Amino acid sequence: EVSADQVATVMWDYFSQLSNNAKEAVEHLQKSELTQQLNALFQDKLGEVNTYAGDLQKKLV
Amino acid sequence: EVSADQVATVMWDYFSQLSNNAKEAVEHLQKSELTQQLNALFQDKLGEVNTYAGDLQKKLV
Amino acid sequence: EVSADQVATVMWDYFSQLSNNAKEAVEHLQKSELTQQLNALFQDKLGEVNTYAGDLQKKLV
Amino acid sequence: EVSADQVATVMWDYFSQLSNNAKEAVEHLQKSELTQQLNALFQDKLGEVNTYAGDLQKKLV
Amino acid sequence: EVSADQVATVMWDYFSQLSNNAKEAVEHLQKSELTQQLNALFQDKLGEVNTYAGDLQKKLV
Amino acid sequence: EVSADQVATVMWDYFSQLSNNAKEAVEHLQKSELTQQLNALFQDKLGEVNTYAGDLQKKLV
Amino acid sequence: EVSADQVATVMWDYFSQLSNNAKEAVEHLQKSELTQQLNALFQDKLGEVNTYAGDLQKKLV
Amino acid sequence: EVSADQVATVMWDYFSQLSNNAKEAVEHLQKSELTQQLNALFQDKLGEVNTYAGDLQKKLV
Amino acid sequence: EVSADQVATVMWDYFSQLSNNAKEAVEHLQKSELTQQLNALFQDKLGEVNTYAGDLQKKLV
Amino acid sequence: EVSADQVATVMWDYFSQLSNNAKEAVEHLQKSELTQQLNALFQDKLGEVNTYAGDLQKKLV
Repeated sequence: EVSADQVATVMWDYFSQLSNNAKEAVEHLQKSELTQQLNALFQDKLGEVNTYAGDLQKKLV
Repeated sequence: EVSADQVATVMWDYFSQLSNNAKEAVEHLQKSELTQQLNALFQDKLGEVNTYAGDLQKKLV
Repeated sequence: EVSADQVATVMWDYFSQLSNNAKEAVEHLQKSELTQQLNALFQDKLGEVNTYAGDLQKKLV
Repeated sequence: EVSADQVATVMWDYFSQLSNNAKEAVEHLQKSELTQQLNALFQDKLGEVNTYAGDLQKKLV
Repeated sequence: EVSADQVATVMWDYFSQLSNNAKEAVEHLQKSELTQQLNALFQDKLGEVNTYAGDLQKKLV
Repeated sequence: EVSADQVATVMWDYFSQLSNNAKEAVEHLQKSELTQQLNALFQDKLGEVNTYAGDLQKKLV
Repeated sequence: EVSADQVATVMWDYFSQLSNNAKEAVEHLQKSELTQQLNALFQDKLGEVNTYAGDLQKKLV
Repeated sequence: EVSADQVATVMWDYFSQLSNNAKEAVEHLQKSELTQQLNALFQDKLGEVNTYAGDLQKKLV
Repeated sequence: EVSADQVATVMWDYFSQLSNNAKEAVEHLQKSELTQQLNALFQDKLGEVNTYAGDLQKKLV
Repeated sequence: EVSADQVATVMWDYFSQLSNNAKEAVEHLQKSELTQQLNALFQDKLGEVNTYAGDLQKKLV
């Protein structure tokens, strides 16, 4: 049992009442009740975005 | 059992009341009730996006 | 058992009340009830997008 | 058992109340009830898109 | 049992009443009731973003 | 056991998924599910009304 | 056991998913689920009304 | 046991998911779930009303 | 046991998820769940009203 | 046991999730949950009212 991964995650303008953003994540529900109402109204974000990356991932052996 | 992956994930303007963004993610539900209402209304984002990447992934042996 | 993949995932303007964005993801439901209503109304995003990538994936042996 | 794939996935303007975007993804449902209503109304996105890629995938032995 | 991963996570404009942003995260619910109302209204953030990264991840053997 | 009533019922612009408009009305439900969606949309009725009644009810002995 | 009533009921612009408009009305529910969504949207009725009644009720002995 | 009443009921612009508009009305619920969402939106009724009644009720012996 | 009443009820712009508008009304609930959301939004009624009544009630012996 | 009352009830702009508008009204609840959200928003009614009544009640012997 071994795990060595080059995991890269990017999330812009993300909306999720339930999520799992990491490995071996567990979300057990039993007889529960959730609800969302009028979330994120009248939003004006990320007018301009500039990113400079040489390269996301590498592997040299 | 070995795992060595070059996983790259990008999500822009993502909407999901339920998701799993990482490996071995578990979401067990039992007799539960969820609901979404009028989420993300009147939004104006990401007017302009610029990205510069040399290359996403590599593997040299 | 070995896994070494060059997985690249891109999602722009994604909408999914239920999804699995990573490997070995499990979503078990039992007698549950979900619902979505009027989500993502009046949206104006990603007016302009520019991307520069040398190359997504490589493999040198 | 070995897996080494150059998987590349791109999704623009994606809509799916249920999906599986990664390998070995499992979505088990039992006596559940889902529903979607008036999702993604009045949207104006991706006015212009420009992409520059040298090449998506490669394999040198 | 060994784990050595180059995990990188970025989340801009994230909204999630329930989430798991780290590995082996557990969220057990039993006969509970949650709810969200009019969260994040009239927001104007991230007018301009500039990022400079040489490269996200590396691995030299 | 006797019943002699002067009953008059008027219903204009009435909306009711479940109702009982007459005496000794019985409506038994068991493990049943009902739903109403997007009913009576875009209606324009009863623009003008003119009613002439001498009198609704009387009782002379 | 006797009943002789001068009953008059008027309902204009009435909205009720569950109602009882007559005597000895019974509405029994058991493990049942009901729901109403987006009903009576965009309506314009009863612009003008003119009613002429001598009198609603009387009782002469 | 006798009943002789001069009952008059007027309801204009009435909204009630659960009601009882007549005598000896019974509404029994057991493990039942009800809900109302986005009902009676964008309405414009009863612009002008003109009522002429000699008198509602009387009793002469 | 006798009942002879001059009962007059007027309800303009009435909102009530649960009500009892008539005598001997019974509303029994057991392990039941009710909810109301976004009801009666954007309404404009009863702009002008003109009522002419000689008198509501009388009793002559 | 006798009852002969001159009862007159007027309710303009009435809001009540739970009410009893008639005599001997019973409303029994057991392990039940009720809720009201965002009801009667953006309303404009009863702009002008003109009522002419000779007199509400009388009693002549």
